[PDB]
Amino acid sequence: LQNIIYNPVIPFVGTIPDQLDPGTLIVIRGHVPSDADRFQVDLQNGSSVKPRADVAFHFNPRFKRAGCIVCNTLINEKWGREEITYDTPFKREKSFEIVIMVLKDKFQVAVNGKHTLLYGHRIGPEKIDTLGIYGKVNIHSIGFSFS
Ligand SMILES: OC[C@H]1O[C@@H](O[C@H]2[C@H](O)[C@@H](O)[C@@H](O)O[C@@H]2CO)[C@H](O)[C@@H](O)[C@H]1O
Repeated sequence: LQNIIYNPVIPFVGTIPDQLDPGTLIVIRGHVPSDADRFQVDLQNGSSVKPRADVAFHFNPRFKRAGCIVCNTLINEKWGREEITYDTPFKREKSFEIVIMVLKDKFQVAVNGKHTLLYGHRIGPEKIDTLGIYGKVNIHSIGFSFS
């Protein structure tokens, strides 16, 4: 892996040091605290807060009740149509590895070595230059594999 970041402070907002071309991997290892309600990994067009940076891919594990993962896109401060995955591999008090693979028409995400979901591009992946991680999560490392 390339351009590795260790033990970042959350919230983390960092520049992605190269293009997200097809085959590019974003690898995030961490653990979920016992009191987690939710956390999110956001692939963003910049880091503006006013107006809020568009979020090409919002990947949002939620932990209340049975749990789920919500995915969405934010364009001009409006959320689009949510895509919900009910078969969530995340658990409070457990470590994880998220691998996001960028493909031509979509993202593919695997967690703990098992395929989890797909998310079709709504914003051109060329516009993504920023990785945001927010919420109740502890991140051990972030790494990239650029194609
Ligand atoms: O879609 C991603 C965003 O969801 C927002 O919450 C939604 C909620 O998921 C939905 O069920 C409904 O109640 O509308 C809410 C407001 O749009 C979160 O606030 C936001 O952080 C994103 O996760």
